[PDB]
Amino acid sequence: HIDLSALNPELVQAVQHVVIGPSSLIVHFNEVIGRGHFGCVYHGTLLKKIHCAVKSLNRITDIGEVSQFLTEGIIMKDFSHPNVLSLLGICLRSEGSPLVVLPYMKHGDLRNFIRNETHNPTVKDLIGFGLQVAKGMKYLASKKFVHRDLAARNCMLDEKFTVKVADFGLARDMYDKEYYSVHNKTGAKLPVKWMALESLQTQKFTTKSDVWSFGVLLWELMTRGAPPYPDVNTFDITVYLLQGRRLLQPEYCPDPLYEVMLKCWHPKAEMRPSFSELVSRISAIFSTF
Ligand SMILES: Oc1ccc(Cc2nnc3ncc(-c4ccc(F)cc4)nn23)cc1
Repeated sequence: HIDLSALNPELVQAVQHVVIGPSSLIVHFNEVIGRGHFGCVYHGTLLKKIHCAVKSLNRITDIGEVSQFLTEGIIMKDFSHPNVLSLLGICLRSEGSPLVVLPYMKHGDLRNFIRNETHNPTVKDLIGFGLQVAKGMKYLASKKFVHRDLAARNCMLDEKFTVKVADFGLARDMYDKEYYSVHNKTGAKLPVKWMALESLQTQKFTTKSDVWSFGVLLWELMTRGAPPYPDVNTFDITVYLLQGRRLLQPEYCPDPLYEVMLKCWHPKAEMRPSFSELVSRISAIFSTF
């Protein structure tokens, strides 16, 4: 039961650029297609009927938290790129927290897609998906947007098998609680096994730390969704990385692609490739297939 007048008017104006009237939106609350800490995601239809994904924020009840979440995420409306998840709009209403309306992703998240045994994506398919992610991240980096939670679970696949970098902006949540731990300097639930060494040490995130995460995502792709560092406790991830240890080469990962992964995990952030370079390198590797 959130009230508009309470929010900063500058934020209200920004939100009203993308507002969706309740009469234009039908939500199927019995059809859950995602689960987050802030609320579930439901099959919806946006009116001419469009199939969409409706992210609930009903678990966020405080106006100060709603304001902070909207403030941090609204920039999503200014992004436009085929490999970046877009915002369809925000449904405000007299009862309940704002609903975030997102495009429906027919093939769900990339991790479950590649783990599905009937799919059996080839090495070529998987490098192609990785290339798509790199292009989306190249775009976000060019907007100086730091993702902070890039991972295979957080990329979606639409009906044409276009990969959308996701779980950012107004879509931000923890959609698989298993892979977030408070065993870190911030005390907050963080994806510690996707995080760059310097982020674990200094609590700071940059595009270069997104690059580290992208390296882990490539490793997830080549292993068809195996969990990283299964034998490393969340207590030990920092010292593991300090010792110079890294994820091992996956059986079906091409040597040059593993070289790419290792570059992404260089201890010196400035030594790691840009997403622009990653697109060029992965494109070349992809093309040999
Ligand atoms: O068809 C859709 C379904 C959910 C959304 C929300 C969203 N935004 N960013 C996201 N990152 C990840 C997931 C997600 C992860 C694991 C899972 F089992 C399920 C989902 N979801 N999501 C968007 C469209």
